[PDB]
Amino acid sequence: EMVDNLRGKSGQGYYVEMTVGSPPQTLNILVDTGSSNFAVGAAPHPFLHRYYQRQLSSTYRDLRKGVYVPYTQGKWEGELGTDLVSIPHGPQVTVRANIAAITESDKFFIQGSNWEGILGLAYAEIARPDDSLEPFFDSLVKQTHVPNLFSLQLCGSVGGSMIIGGIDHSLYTGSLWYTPIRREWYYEVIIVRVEINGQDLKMDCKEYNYDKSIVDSGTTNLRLPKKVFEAAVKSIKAASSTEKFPDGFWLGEQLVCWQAGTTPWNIFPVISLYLMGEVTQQSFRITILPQQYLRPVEDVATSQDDCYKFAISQSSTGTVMGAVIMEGFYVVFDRARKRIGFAVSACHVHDEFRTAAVEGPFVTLDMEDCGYN
Ligand SMILES: CCNc1cc(C(=O)N[C@@H](Cc2ccccc2)[C@H](O)CN[C@H]2CCCc3ccccc32)cc(N2CCCCS2(=O)=O)c1
Ligand SMILES: CCNc1cc(C(=O)N[C@@H](Cc2ccccc2)[C@H](O)CN[C@H]2CCCc3ccccc32)cc(N2CCCCS2(=O)=O)c1
Repeated sequence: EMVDNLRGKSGQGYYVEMTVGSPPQTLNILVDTGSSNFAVGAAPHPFLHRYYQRQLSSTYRDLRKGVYVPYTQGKWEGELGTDLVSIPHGPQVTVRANIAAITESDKFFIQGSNWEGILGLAYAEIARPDDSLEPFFDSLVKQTHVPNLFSLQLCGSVGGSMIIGGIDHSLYTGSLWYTPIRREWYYEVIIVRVEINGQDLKMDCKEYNYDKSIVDSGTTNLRLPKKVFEAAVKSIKAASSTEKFPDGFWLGEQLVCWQAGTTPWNIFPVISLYLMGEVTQQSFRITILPQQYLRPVEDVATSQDDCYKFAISQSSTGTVMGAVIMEGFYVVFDRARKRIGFAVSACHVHDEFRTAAVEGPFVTLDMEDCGYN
């Protein structure tokens, strides 16, 4: 009954239904493995259809402390408190958890997204104001008998599943491959190799993880360090050279459009990210199709065409494997064993020539550690 409990709109995140307070107030909550605060709109805002009303909850407790959280995109401030929380289409339990009541925000809420709050699923180490503010999933595990693991199946209006406490085999095919969580703050992992169109980018592998690499359902794009981004774009340009696009496209400042139904998928390369394995100098790869990294932009005005935004962009805060990367994979956040699993999802991307894949093992003769720090 947990399958298909996620909804979303492209580029705007995936959300799950939750209740806060007693009697229960229903809100849609964006699932974010790239942060660690649970926060809900708690005052009127132009883009909020509804919000948490603390005065109506008999079980609300004010912690008498403010909190400020900035993201790559957007920021908010609010008041800390605790209340009862449940997940109607998740585990049938109720927990008392920390909740930030958002009272002011800037470029955070998105017009028409259908969500009113955010569930930070990463570790206490990056919670604000500090790591003494226990994250929701930690509270869930402590207070209920739920196993310390969740999995995400994000599918390319969109949908998907969040499975809490276990792995649902009906949601993937083939083998699950695991990469170590290097440090429990973000879900930090290590990329050891990048290929585009089957060709190694041939960088010192530390470059791929400058200054960290993370798996982040709350960020849309694959975000890459400048040096890696520049090399990736050059390689994608070369592979797709039968067509020439404006510089603005590669920078995410312009859409590219084709007459409806004629998108030339085949001229765009597959991208392989090799992730550190559980054994010394072994790795596996996840392979991404252009259907993932060219993100569709829905707009009735443009609808004689299909139009896309380039969903790979540059970062100065490390590599972010965002939603377009996670799409079509079943991703297991195995907190209990400090590892992340990847398998091909039941909604995996494929056409008649190519398919997304998770493959291994691969061996490297180089003994260098690819972690940047
Ligand atoms: C879904 C909305 N789209 C985007 C969202 C974000 C983004 O910052 N995601 C937040 C969650 C969040 C924030 C605001 C609204 C919804 C969710 C996440 O939490 C970051 N994790 C961590 C990532 C590392 C840095 C960081 C710093 C501080 C907190 C968290 C993080 C980055 C994007 N991109 C930037 C803009 C251009 C496209 S992009 O490249 O996809 C696009
Ligand atoms: C019958 C087609 N079969 C496949 C084709 C490709 C693929 O992208 N081929 C690259 C070279 C390349 C890339 C990566 C690794 C080695 C070589 C070439 O650049 C084709 N360009 C185009 C040339 C014109 C015709 C064409 C037709 C169809 C696709 C691409 C092209 C990948 C496939 N698998 C690789 C392993 C992972 C799953 S997969 O991605 O499905 C299966």
